[PDB]
Amino acid sequence: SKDGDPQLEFKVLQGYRDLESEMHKGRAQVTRTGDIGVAMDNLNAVDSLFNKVIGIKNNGLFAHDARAMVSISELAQISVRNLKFDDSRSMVNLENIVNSLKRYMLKEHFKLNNIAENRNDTSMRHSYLQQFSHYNEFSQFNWFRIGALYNTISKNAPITDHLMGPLSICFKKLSKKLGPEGSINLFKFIIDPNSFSRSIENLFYTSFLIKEGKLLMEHDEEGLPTIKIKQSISHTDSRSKEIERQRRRAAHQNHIIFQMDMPTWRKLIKKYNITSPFLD
Amino acid sequence: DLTEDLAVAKIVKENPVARKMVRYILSRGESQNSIITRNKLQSVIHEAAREENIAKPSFSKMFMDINAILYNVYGFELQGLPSKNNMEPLGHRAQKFILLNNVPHSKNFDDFKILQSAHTYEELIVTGEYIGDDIASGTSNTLESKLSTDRDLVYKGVLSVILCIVFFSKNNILHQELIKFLETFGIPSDGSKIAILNITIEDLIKSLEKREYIVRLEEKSDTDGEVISYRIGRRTQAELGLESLEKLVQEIMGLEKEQTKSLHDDIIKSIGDSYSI
Amino acid sequence: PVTGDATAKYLLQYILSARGICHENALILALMRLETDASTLNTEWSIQQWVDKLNDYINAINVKLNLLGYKIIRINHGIGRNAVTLKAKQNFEDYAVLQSIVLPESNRFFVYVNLASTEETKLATRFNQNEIEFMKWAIEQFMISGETIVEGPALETSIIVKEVNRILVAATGDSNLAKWRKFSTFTVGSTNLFQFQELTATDIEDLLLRLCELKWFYRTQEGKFGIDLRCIAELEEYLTSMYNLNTCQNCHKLAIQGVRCGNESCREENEETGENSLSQIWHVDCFKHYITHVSKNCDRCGSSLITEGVYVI
Amino acid sequence: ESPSGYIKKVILRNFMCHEHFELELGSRLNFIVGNNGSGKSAILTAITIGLGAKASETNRGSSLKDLIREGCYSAKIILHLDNSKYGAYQQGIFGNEIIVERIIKRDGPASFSLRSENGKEISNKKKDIQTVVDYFSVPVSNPMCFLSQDAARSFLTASTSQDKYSHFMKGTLLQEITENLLYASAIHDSAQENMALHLENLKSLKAEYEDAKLNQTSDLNERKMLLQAKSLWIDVAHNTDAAALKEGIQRQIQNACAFCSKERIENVDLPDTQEEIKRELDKVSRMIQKAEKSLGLSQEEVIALFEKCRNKYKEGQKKYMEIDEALNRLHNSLKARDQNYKNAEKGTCFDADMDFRASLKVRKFSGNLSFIKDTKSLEIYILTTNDEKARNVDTLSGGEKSFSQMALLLATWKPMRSRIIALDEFDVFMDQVNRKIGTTLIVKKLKDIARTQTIIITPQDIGKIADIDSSGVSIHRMRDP
Amino acid sequence: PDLSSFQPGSIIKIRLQDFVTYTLTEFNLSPSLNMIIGPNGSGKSTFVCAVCLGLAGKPEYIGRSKKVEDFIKNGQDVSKIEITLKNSPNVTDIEYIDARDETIKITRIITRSKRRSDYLINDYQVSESVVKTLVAQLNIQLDNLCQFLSQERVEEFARLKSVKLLVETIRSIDASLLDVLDELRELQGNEQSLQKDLDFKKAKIVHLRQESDKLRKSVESLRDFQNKKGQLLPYVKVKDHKEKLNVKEMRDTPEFQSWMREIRSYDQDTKEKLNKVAEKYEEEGNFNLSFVQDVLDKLESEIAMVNHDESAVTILDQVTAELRELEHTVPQQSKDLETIKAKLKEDHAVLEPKLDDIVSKISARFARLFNNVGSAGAVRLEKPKDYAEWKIEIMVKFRDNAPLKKLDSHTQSGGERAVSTVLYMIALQEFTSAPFRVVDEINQGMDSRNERIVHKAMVENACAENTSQYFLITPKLLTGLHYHEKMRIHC
Repeated sequence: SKDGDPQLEFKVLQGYRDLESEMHKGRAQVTRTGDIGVAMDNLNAVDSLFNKVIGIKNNGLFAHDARAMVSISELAQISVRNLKFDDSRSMVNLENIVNSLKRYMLKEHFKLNNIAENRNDTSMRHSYLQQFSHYNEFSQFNWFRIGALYNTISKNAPITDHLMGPLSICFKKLSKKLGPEGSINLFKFIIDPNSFSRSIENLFYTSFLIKEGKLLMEHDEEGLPTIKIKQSISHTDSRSKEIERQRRRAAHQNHIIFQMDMPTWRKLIKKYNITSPFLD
Repeated sequence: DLTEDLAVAKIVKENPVARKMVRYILSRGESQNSIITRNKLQSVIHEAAREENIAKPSFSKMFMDINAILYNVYGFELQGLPSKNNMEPLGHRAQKFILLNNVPHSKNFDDFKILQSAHTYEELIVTGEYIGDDIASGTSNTLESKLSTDRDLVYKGVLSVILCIVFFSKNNILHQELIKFLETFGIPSDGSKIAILNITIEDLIKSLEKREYIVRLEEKSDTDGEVISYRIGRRTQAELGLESLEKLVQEIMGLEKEQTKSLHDDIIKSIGDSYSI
Repeated sequence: PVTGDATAKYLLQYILSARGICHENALILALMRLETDASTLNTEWSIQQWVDKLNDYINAINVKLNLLGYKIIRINHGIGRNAVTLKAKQNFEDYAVLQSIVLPESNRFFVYVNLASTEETKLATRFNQNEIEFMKWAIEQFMISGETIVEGPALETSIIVKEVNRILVAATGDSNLAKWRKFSTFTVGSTNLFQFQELTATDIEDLLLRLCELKWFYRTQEGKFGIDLRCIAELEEYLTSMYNLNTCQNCHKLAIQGVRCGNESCREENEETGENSLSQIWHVDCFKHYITHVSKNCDRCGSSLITEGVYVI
Repeated sequence: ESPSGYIKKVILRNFMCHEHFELELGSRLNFIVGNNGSGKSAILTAITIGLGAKASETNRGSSLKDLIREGCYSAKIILHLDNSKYGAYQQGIFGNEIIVERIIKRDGPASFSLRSENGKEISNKKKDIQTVVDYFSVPVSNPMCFLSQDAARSFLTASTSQDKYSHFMKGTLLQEITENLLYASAIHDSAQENMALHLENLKSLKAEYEDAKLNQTSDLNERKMLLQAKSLWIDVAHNTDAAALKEGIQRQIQNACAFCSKERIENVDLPDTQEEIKRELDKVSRMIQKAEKSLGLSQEEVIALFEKCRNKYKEGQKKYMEIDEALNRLHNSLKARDQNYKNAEKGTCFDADMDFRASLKVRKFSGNLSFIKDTKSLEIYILTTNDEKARNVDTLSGGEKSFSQMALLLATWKPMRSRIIALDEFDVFMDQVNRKIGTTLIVKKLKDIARTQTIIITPQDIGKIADIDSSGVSIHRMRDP
Repeated sequence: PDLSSFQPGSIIKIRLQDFVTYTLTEFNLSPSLNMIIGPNGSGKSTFVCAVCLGLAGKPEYIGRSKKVEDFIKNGQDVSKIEITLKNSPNVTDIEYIDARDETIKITRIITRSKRRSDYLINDYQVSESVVKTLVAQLNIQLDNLCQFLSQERVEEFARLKSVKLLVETIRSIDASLLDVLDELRELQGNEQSLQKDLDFKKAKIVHLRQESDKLRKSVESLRDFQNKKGQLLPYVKVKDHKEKLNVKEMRDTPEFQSWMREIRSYDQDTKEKLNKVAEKYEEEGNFNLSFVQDVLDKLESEIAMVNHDESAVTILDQVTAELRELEHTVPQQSKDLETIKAKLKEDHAVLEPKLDDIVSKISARFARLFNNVGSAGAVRLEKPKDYAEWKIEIMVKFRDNAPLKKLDSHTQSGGERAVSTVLYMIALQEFTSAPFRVVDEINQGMDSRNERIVHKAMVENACAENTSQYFLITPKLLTGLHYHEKMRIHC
């Protein structure tokens, strides 16, 4: 758009990226030099860019710029104390302990974040205490080093563990008897005379058991429920059989619509001749 | 050198129950790296002695012989604790004891092992990672190394930082002060267990009290109500002297050795009251 | 006194502080550093002499300690010779007293064990009685499942098989048929261990993590779990006293690592177990010794070396 | 009219979804038809990494192993952007097509291979790709331009006002900017409190400074010395009264004038009586016993401490004024931030309302949005064909509710006028009849806009139901394992 | 038939004349398990919704058809429903009748004109409120995610935050513990407020010390005012004439007499019987004008002669008065603090064991079913200080080369999440008060063998009677499964 020309937003974004890049280093300068002048100039650097794009509502640069404000604020807060409160004495004091035990630097900066801590920045030594307020987290320091220092010179006490000593002192059986080398339909076990709330056990259960996929029987000449049995892999593991189980989708599918409470049950009983429940 | 070793081989031969007692105390004291009490010792040892067709021995001679035996075999000694209420390094007279070695400490050797552990640090947990099923190295300890736990050195480091922060608190720190310190070290107060510890800071400090590394203080007031302070433990008193913590801060300083002058007395002043020597 | 036996003190505390586990060359360099506090070093000394005097010092402390009912025991390292040094950097930093960082022979180990199963001193080290029984069950599960009865051409090639094939071709080059269909492995069923009956899942997983980091077991780079050098050197005859496995010409060295070929046939059937658990078993280094030395043919009344070449993972 | 910078072509080799794949796409709308056997799609999964964004932001998988085919060294990626239209960066040398090659390395870094029509390389670092993408207004650190099916379906199936409000605020960046501003306020009041602590520090330094602006002793010491000089000067006055009397008359001048010579005494006139001077001498002699004893040390060291303390206070209060102006800058910047955020809030809500209303009028419905700050909820009423007045969305039908959620999604994306996005595997929750009637808004809006482009991967056969002749529909197919 | 095996609220019979797409309907049921796995083609997809309107469930919540009125197919308007329920008095809390009926006879139908469905109890009309109660007392809630399952419901479950899942589960088991939770959350917010109050108390104490310093300032101001009153100036000025008499060459001096007339009444009642007491010790002590001249403002200059700031003293006094009133308040607010903390301790202590062992029992069943399956998984509880974000997590592992990890959409595929969710649901089947459970369509994208373990766990556990009813729906089927005498099948 002509108003809020995208060139302005692009240039200010470049400027703020440069500001973030220079802050990433100037954190060290502020912590080392003992003053905060760099961040004080960064204030003007932020303000110029902020004012140069007022009156526009492209908002993607605000979150990152808030980082500059937080960084400058925290650096100022910690630097107010660190400018020598006793202008001549470099004490061995409370903050000395906490900052010193956290100074170890050999890996977690030298070889972790692609950075190097400069060596050159008794009274003057007070200015090297401020390089250890960035952690903001637990796992980024060498706790292994401090732990190892103990038990070596301090504890001077035995440490190990002793030997292991204390350790040293229904239709499934019907199908089985039917056999895979034959073909008997489902109607032989649903024709208990007028057990109208028991016949539907098998029709709705054994309708198209042909789906198993050992062999692909042609389209049924009748289409009504049917059942047949074959022997297949009997492996116990579940994961290893997924490929074989999914293989059996190869069977073709043809769908006729007939699904009702069958046209009369008399034509069913008179092709498999039983009248008592052989099932359980 | 063979003569003193044969002396142990002799005295142990006439005193099989001495072998029993020394083995038992070593194994038990190192089992949970904790203190051992007089009553339990005098009960179990006496039961074992009565079992081993011998009556109650003279504990002065037995104590001297145990000190000689374990100092020659392992260099350890069953040091006692000064009495809580009398605020001495008495002999076979105290009520609680703890094992401690008497090995001389060279200022060059242990540096290598501590550096090796601090280097095992770099690759095992790159960018905050952690070892286990994630890390392809099935034997993360590489079939052998000097870390020796990969699980308790963190606990030891937390213990050491707690001890030193108590030290500069002039042996007097409040419950909220240590909470604030731990928060500004990296330990969260929300209660979430530290991943490598599987334990919370309050649990850790109460366990240290159980191990007696630190001593709790109880006080009740109208204006503040319940509030707790902590004091260095007698175990630490017999375990840390001026020279030991001086060498601790000597490793801490990192800078030239020549500036060791004027540091001893400053370190002493930094804590003040720790014991009567 | 504080000079002669002091080195023994230092090495003993150093090994134990590592949970009684140390590589022979690691102990060599550790005592080399210890020597700095001694009178003086001697660089020109023979390489083999340093290890010989190391073994002599270990024997001296062993004779000192045996009447006290403790010992330091040697073991033939479970991984084939030179493969051990390639595990990691020789010295992680090259700070050292002597720049001559070369240790040729590295297939011998040291372990701290006393021979006592009455152990009437100790109840438990760091874990409660139920946990003691749990780790006993874990050891039993790992060992009982070490043998296998059905396998396919898995040809897992991470650590050992390719190096042993390299050694075979070094002796003489065929390198074709040794890839068999049958394997053996004591690092079996890490999932199966999690299926315990009376301890919930989270705490058993945490206890397993503790055991692994405690250096009480080892894990395959693939991930499977099994017993390690730390315990096999310790458990010793106790594992054999109930399921008596065998060893080769060597002394008391359980052959969990070695050649595991031999066909389905067997030998003098002192026990129903086959799988070369009763005879015909040689360690990884012993196998290298064999085909490069006399006695070319297998001693099971005659067998071919070409059909041989099946290993235990 | 259409600006430049529209995705043109992509080729996938050794990539997780397809080991060998190619695709060519248009500038307005792109329907990519193919089912994927995972939670991550085919080309969008590739496109996010292709545009230079690390997998950490999208969080489909935080890994460097399983995003690549097992064993192979590279998931090679080549992606093409068109640069023929106007509005691009230096089409003359960078070419009319922008080509970026990339590999997802198992054990390697981002091997920069950003190229062009020429096939050469001019830059091989991170900042240049950032600059070129920023020029085309491509969002850099917001996954909203990379709409994943999970967030889209979670927002589209919601039926609560507060959840919808939270989703909308999380949509572009609103939640992030607002919480950053509130964290700016938090650092501000933290600065205020620890500067109250610094104020106590400076109060102690001021109490020291008021004694060094011991301070009152300096003037008193000068006062007493002058008294002795003038008192002795007065003592010689009566000697003017001149058989021998010339003994010890003028001797008083020389010895007494050591502290203050006579030439200055006559320049300061005082009375000429003695007894009052004697009483003054006693007063000062007993006043020193208080002034130099209540708090006092060696006079020269006292003056040294005076100088040191006053200089220390001067520098400390200079730094205190520095933190004063630091707080002033932070506070005025925060107030300008409040102004800009109020403007942005009103403008974004107003634009979202226009986009929602326009989408509804495309559907031929009508409605308006309303954000209420008190409960952080988004109440929306929708006008049906024959309602004659908008009613709460909760009273609409399921399909109409889904359409309204989709319209809210598109109105949440619109505010940022970028040029390219990619979408994948939108949830099948959109029923087939709805997917063909009400989901026509996707085609309508994404083909109507020539200033922006979108990529869509459909989980079903969009082309089978689609009417390709609906003024700008083009579709492509892929494998189907 | 059985008074105990058939659970209270369990569905006994259904007779839906001309209701479904499959318009004729009359089913058979059994206590333990009744699966309705149908065929393909002319299959089962439209039957999933047959159980919604019986509870008065809204089809808009499941969306199988666009609206409820679409249920009434063309040609069927009279489709009377007949449903009966059983109630053992274990959990009875009956509505409209006592817990005496052997089997309640319920009939219903939804007419096209009415959004609500017509209902009859023993042929007596009721409205939606009665069926909502029936949902309430029998704890059978279709809308509850903790009781009814579906593929989309499983997907919704797999993404809910830990706190929401914890709250929903605890509501499913017991709501009085949720009353405990929200009351203690109110007390935790109160804890924050009173910690801020204690901070205010500390601020008031430091201001008390500041006011004590200002009180010392007030004392010294009173002192220098007294010095200003120690006045003597009008007395000594009159002493001039004493040595004058040892009369016109020394005239100027009696001017005091011209002004005595008002002075002798000026200071009366102030030092009327001390003006001459000044002489009473002047005769016995040689005081002089020089002494009062010393006592002049010079003496008070030691404390900087501070601008007669008595108004500062008075405002100090009023501030100290209000601060003393605040110190009169701090005892009762304090005792409120300790009372609130004591009730926090008590409620925490009484609530910990029950939630802890409930989560432990469900995790134990989790471990048992994972033992049965073969994989590894766990359920874990997290207990930070703040009760507001107490969390429960699901841990599962499938690959033997990856650690036991938190259930999430990033580290695993949809099938693993579905399996974990369904097994975690069946883990709750032994404790949730609902009489029956249902799940369907979970096979859409997740293989079938994992369902065999669930089926056999349901069955073989149902072998020990008193288990809950269960219905399962599966798109497909395969042979080699587990079978049992309880393998009941219907249509």
